[PDB]
Amino acid sequence: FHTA
Amino acid sequence: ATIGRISTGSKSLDKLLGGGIETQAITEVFGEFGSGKTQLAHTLAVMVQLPPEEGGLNGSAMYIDTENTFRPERLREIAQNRGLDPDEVLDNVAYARAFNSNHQMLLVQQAEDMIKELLNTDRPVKLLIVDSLTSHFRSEYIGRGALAERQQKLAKHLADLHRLANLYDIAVFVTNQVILAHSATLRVYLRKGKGGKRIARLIDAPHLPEGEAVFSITEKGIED
Ligand SMILES: [Ca+2]
Repeated sequence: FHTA
Repeated sequence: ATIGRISTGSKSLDKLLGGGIETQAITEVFGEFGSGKTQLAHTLAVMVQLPPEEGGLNGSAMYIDTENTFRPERLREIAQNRGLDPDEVLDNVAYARAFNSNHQMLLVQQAEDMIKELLNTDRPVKLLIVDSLTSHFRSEYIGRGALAERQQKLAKHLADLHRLANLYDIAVFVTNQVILAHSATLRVYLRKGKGGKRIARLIDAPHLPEGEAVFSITEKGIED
């Protein structure tokens, strides 16, 4: 996942 | 451990749910496109970050996207209209695009790594969203006699999600587009109603109150  | 509740932003919807979206449960929301299911997912991703007297769990969110439904600008708008800092709010939403159903399963195993890492910190993961949980399964396990294998693959995926909800005390929120078996803890049907409102109904839930909730899609995300 990656930070929005 | 005690069940935590995340407010949806709507008092009406929260009352129908018995106080908000629960931890240690999979809540499945279903309806047509624009029924409010994705607006609700975006709203919960902000609300979960609030302290409990504001309807949150002082947590962070994880969003698995299967159909390009994630809109960072919508999270920003919801945060700013609720008195929050949009950059900090977006930083507490970890996002991933699922490319297919097998990648979707691998993303759930990676989600567990992040949930474990943050479990005993000041801002643990408290919400895991899977938007259009079934879209890749319905696209891939299709055709003659595909139902049995699609249901087995979905049953396993839902069991992995139930395990994360229950083991790490998080709320798992999933959406779906409209006689099949279903294994979510709670199913909510959403539809567009009169006067621009959305109407929510609980499906197969005698354990909760009889009724329907009415809410709006606004600049604050979801509210009455
Ligand atoms: Ca929607």
